[PDB]
Amino acid sequence: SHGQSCLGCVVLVSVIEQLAEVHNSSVQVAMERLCSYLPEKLFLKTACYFLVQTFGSDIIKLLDEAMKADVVCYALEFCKRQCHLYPLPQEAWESALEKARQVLICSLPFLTKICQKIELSIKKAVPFKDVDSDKHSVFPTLRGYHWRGRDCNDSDKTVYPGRRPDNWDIHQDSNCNGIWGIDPKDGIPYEKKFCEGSQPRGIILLGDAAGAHFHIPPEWLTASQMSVNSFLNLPSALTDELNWPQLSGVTGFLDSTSGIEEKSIYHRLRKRNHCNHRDYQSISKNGASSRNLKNFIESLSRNQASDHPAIVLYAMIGNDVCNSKADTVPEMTTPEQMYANVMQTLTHLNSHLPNGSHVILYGLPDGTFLWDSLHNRYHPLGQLNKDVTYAQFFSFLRCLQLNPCNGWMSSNKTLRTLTSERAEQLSNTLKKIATTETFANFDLFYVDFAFHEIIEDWQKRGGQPWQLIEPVDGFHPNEVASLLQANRVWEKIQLQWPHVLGKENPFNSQIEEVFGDQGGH
Ligand SMILES: CCCCCCCCCCCCCC(=O)OC[C@H](CO)OC(=O)CCCCCCCCCCCCC
Ligand SMILES: *[C@@H]1O[C@H](CO)[C@@H](O)[C@H](O)[C@H]1NC(C)=O
Ligand SMILES: *[C@@H]1O[C@H](CO)[C@@H](O)[C@H](O)[C@H]1NC(C)=O
Ligand SMILES: [Ca+2]
Ligand SMILES: [Ca+2]
Ligand SMILES: [Ca+2]
Repeated sequence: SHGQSCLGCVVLVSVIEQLAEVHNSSVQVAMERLCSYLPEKLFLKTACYFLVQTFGSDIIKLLDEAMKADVVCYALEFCKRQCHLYPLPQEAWESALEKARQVLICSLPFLTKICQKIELSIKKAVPFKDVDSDKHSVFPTLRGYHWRGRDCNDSDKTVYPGRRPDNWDIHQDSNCNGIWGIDPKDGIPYEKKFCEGSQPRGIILLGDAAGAHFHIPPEWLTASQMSVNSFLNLPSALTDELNWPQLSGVTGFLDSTSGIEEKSIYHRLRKRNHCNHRDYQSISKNGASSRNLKNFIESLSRNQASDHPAIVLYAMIGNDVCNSKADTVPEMTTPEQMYANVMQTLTHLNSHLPNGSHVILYGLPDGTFLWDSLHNRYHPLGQLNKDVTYAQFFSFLRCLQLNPCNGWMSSNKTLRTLTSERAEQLSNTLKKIATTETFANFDLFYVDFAFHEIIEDWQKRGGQPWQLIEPVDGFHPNEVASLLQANRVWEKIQLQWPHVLGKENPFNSQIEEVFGDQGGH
């Protein structure tokens, strides 16, 4: 727990220092300026002012002595001994620390219960706001409709996206796809006329942080461009666990910020058959791996008897080789364990998916890409003064036991190579499972990651490989990379296994004519 506290202190004190530098101001003014940028929502501004009240005068004192954020946070004891973010020799650290010494909430009784209620729903990966308990929400975050189709009736547990339509939806839109009622000419229900025989299916992601599109905007950490507008998305991002599933390559339903034209798998499936409107679920968690998926897979919502079938993407693309343990190789999953873990998941899916479903296993990428692309580039926190490379950033995180992938985010080339060998072996295990293992309620397919193909296509497009990686964590594929990978999966399945995606619905135009945007998302 010291790790996060240390990292959080070092980030905050770094922004304060750089805001002072950028604006040529006192530290007092820089702290007031940061608080002025933060929204009131989620008590962020008030928390900022509380911190300034509590620690402001000590921060002023130490930053005035020209100590950097890492030293300050040890001195204030947010960090406990020594992890260097900024380049400074050991001798200079011992100097500064002796001089520093020389120079120098859910316990609220009315919050405890709601805090536990929120921690629980997050741990179970189910929406906190869900009156009828069908796991679909009217609220966007806290596992709400950013993560799955919005509930059109939160007072009816039999109304939710992906349901087979009750009574062809004559009187209610029971599956939230915006199609319901009867044609006045022939009295035929629109959902019957427009969706019967079209074989609707949902998209379900079983994913990790990359699949849920973990993303810390570098705008939150770069003083030179910071403003009130930088942090408007901070409350919702925090209550989404710093994930942005609504923009992900598999389950995204908002229009891309990036400016590439590639669309999510959900968007493509909705476009192929508009009856699939709102039928997405991101069953994804930061840190998810083949080993621990069983701890939250029960949050998936698909009633075997009453729901349309689904396409399920199994996308554990790294945490079976990526971990934060100093001796990192012993915690990497073995091929034999991977086989046992995946078979357990598939056996579980078989008894919880409607017949006619499809499961796609994703291979693991080769992540040596991370070090090679980034190690000599400057991290957002090092860009002002050109003093924190990604190598220094990775080393700092490793010292804090917070590096999310010690095997690849490492200056040790032999270890980077070993990690890639293991990832390939695990991908080959997934491949073999898809080729040889059969289940009653779904068929099973393998698609490799093949980031070399994505990097090549990106290079043809005029891009550089470093532009495919989240700038703040230096680890996850960013929104562009995620959409490029989803496009590759879509095309490959379209070419080899077109039945997985179904046919285009010939009534799509008539659906749009009668129902417009089908209620939106
Ligand atoms: C581009 C494709 C080819 C190369 C890709 C390389 C392999 C990618 C594997 C991603 C697999 C997802 C693993 C995961 O869930 O992540 C898990 C970890 C934790 O277990 O996620 C994290 O928590 C990352 C945290 C890193 C810390 C960064 C600190 C940023 C400063 C904090 C400021 C925030 C203030 C609100
Ligand atoms: C939602 O379902 C309930 C039935 O439990 C019904 O009373 C209510 O009218 C429904 N809402 C809409 C908009 O149909
Ligand atoms: C680099 O990684 C390999 C593989 O784990 C290990 O044997 C070696 O000791 C590491 N080198 C250093 C300098 O730590
Ligand atoms: Ca409902
Ligand atoms: Ca609900
Ligand atoms: Ca409907």
